[PDB]
Amino acid sequence: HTECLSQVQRILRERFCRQSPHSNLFGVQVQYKHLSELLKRTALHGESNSVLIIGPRGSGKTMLINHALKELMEIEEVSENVLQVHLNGLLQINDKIALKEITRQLNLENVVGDKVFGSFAENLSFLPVIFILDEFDLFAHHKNQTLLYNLFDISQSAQTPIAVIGLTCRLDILELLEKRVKSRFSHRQIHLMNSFGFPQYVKIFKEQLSLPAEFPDKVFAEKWNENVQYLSEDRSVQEVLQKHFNISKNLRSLHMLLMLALNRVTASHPFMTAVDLMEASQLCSMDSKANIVHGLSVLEICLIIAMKHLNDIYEEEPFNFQMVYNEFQKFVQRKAHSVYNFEKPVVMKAFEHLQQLELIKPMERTSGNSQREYQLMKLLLDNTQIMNALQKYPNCPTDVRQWATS
Amino acid sequence: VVLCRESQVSILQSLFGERHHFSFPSIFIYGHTASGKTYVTQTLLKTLELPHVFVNCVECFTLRLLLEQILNKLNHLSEITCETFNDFVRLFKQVTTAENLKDQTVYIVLDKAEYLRDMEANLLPGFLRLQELADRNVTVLFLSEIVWEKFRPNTGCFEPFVLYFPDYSIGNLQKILSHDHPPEYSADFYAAYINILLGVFYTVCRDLKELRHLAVLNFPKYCEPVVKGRDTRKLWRNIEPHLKKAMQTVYLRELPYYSKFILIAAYLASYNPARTDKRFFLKHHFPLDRLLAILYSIVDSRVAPTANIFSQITSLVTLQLLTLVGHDDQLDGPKYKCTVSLDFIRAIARTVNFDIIKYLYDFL
Amino acid sequence: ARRCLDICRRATEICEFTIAHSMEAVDEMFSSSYITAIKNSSVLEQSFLRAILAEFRRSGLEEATFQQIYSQHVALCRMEGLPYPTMSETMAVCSHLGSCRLLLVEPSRNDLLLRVRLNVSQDDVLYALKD
Ligand SMILES: Nc1ncnc2c1ncn2[C@@H]1O[C@H](COP(=O)(O)OP(=O)(O)OP(O)(O)=S)[C@@H](O)[C@H]1O
Ligand SMILES: Nc1ncnc2c1ncn2[C@@H]1O[C@H](COP(=O)(O)OP(=O)(O)OP(O)(O)=S)[C@@H](O)[C@H]1O
Ligand SMILES: [Mg+2]
Ligand SMILES: [Mg+2]
Repeated sequence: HTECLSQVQRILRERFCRQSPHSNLFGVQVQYKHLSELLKRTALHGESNSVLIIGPRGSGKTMLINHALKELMEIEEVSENVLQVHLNGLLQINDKIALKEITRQLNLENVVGDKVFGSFAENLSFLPVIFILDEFDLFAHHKNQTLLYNLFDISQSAQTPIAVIGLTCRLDILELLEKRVKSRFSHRQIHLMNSFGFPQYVKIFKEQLSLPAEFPDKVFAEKWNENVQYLSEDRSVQEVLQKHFNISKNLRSLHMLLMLALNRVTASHPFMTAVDLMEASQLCSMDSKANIVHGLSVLEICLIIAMKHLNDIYEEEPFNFQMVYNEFQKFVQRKAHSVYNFEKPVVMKAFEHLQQLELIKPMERTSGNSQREYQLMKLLLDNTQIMNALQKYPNCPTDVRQWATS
Repeated sequence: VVLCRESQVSILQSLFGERHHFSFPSIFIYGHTASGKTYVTQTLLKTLELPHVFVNCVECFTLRLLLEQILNKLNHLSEITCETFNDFVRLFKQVTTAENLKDQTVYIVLDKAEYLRDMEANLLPGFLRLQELADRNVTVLFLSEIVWEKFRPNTGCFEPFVLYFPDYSIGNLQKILSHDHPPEYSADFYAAYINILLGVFYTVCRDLKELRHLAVLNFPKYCEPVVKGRDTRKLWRNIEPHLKKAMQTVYLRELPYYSKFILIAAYLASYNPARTDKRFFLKHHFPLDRLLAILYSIVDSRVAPTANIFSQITSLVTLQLLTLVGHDDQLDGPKYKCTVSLDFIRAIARTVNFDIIKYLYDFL
Repeated sequence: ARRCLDICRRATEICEFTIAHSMEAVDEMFSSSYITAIKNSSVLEQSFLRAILAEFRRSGLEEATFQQIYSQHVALCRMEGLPYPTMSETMAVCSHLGSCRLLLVEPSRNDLLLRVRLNVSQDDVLYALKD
């Protein structure tokens, strides 16, 4: 009952939100085999290696390394001799901070010293330890690439064994390095691509939402497995999966969609429904621009229609406040006695609000020399977007609609 | 309390689950100005009694201030000073180990996040993936008016769950305005007040705060006729002109002699092309010298070039009526621009007994 | 000599698994991976690349705004019968492509007025997309 639902909620939330390790690996057999073999070579012997892993973000780059480490560290007492250092390109933006982190993680600050002294020969002269480098591309943007060069040098040196592992999303990581480090860099690359078809994606979806064999209740788990198996071949679920697979093959989006779908699982509905997945897919695939336009007022809509007319008459040219005001006045004067008698300041405030919402952006920004008036503005919307948004407007008056059509 | 806000609250409560449960690393909430983002989330956090730290981006205009305020408030919930983001991560890991903070999710509410993209390059990506780095059951919320499309960094980062707060309608606005009725009169009286106010001003002013402010300001005049002695027609007839006068201002809430001539000459120099200048001033057929010549032509009396006229010029420059264009060091070829509205210049010319329209080349 | 030694080591590694070993080492540690990355791309990304190529052929310029590219993509989707794509989906695909340095763009602030430049030669794209 309720306790089982709470436990399965916890397990699935841990699986998706935190990305807890799982024994299931998809289409990464050769890559993981190669990486684990090389890690075993670097650990059981004094040989050194340098490898880069290139892939799109969210493609489980970190999972390979984590699984390999959990697989190979516990083999023997080698874990006692092996030391691990982790460096992230986001936290360490300067070489001084990187050196401080390296010293602190190695617990040599007592040996090296506590003060801010720039000398690092204490470690360099003293320098098996493995290095992990997340966001390797950021390190290449340093002033002289000193840390990367020193790491490659000690890797190529014959003093101590050092294994270097880098992670990258850019495919051009080779050209961001200088000639010296590139020559000293062992050209070992692993590529992580989602090289699998739509049926394999469906199998991945079916397996991911499958309860593990360690759950206490067994008949409930079997019923859950049968339910997910049945939901696998439903054509609405397959349509949603086809849409998301066409959009992107990254597993992170799939995990997010599954989490959002599972959010709507309650006691009254212990097992999911295809309509729930349809609702989640609809919630994940709505455009913000149309919503923002829908949330506007009448005066803003009139101003936007005038802006569209200006863009149509003058093909791809900027504009200012005065022309828009003049043609809005023309529109309200052609009509006999419509209730739109507004003065300059209120229209000016409406224009300021529109610019604040960042639907309009200035060109070659300057202030003081040019006022808000007489400033070259441009629109950041498309005609079809305006038409579609105006169709769904709740209480659009007839006059403004016909003016928009004209 | 919250009115017409039940879907989003239910969604958030379902998302949170239990205290020991985990949640998303990043939720990005966006909506309009008067959607009530601050009210709803703060009331929900107070009701659920969760450990949350509320932060304004504008107040913390520097990274050190932001981190120190976050750490101090979190410690008070359970002096600390940090300087770098890595040090902040380490100190956060150290401080989160409290028993009250052991198996509970920590929430960091940030509002007015539009400025975060102008603070540092890597600060936003670091905040997005905080739960991975800390690994300590941490959730970060965002409140903003700009869509997520413009918050995306070039390198791409962990995509937050996007959420939208629905826009308000006539019924919702009327209900919200009619909830806080004054106790000294009937509820239906205030409901009719809100109805007529909406019928007058909903075309332009949809802001809940602004409309409520207008209602608060105008209610005393609404209640006068009954005090003077449920007459709908009487009240409407007595009250209409005041409402029209109020609607005249929805969002709004004597120069020396020679200064007027200087201003009109500057306006003429700015808005009249040079080629026509003689056509308007030479008896027979912008730089400072042009202004001086135009001033000498306009004024019927011979004006001596006393230093006081230059003092007037500089004073007008200071008063932000004339804008200096060229370099400040170059005070032999200075350039000026006039920023006065045309109605103002027409009024001052009328007070001077001068017809500027006869000289404006564009109008002719 | 360094890369020669690396090739010899990799050939020994492969032989552990002839001239074929050395050929595999040299063409794996020197050749570029752009073609296979393009080949393993998604269908929508392929349509986007085809739209970019068509717009470039129509114009002849190496820089194109995001609006014309979007229009060509919509036309190609209509020709292919694919469902109508939203602007947000196209921008997300563009950002994903730009993340791996296949294109060149600054989408942080500009959205509809983004200059797009190909990071690889056009003939390589043609040879990758013909298959
Ligand atoms: N081959 C795979 N087998 C199993 N799970 C996978 C595989 N590829 C990706 N995943 C899952 O995809 C999810 C998202 O991967 P992430 O770990 O967020 O990406 P990443 O490895 O951190 O790469 P970055 O660039 O550091 S964000 C995780 O839950 C992984 O378990
Ligand atoms: N749904 C609502 N129910 C009840 N009162 C509301 C509601 N929405 C807004 N209010 C009231 O309106 C006041 C002003 O709204 P805000 O909370 O300032 O709107 P906001 O979305 O937070 O915009 P910002 O971020 O402050 S510019 C709040 O303090 C509430 O008293
Ligand atoms: Mg990672
Ligand atoms: Mg607020």
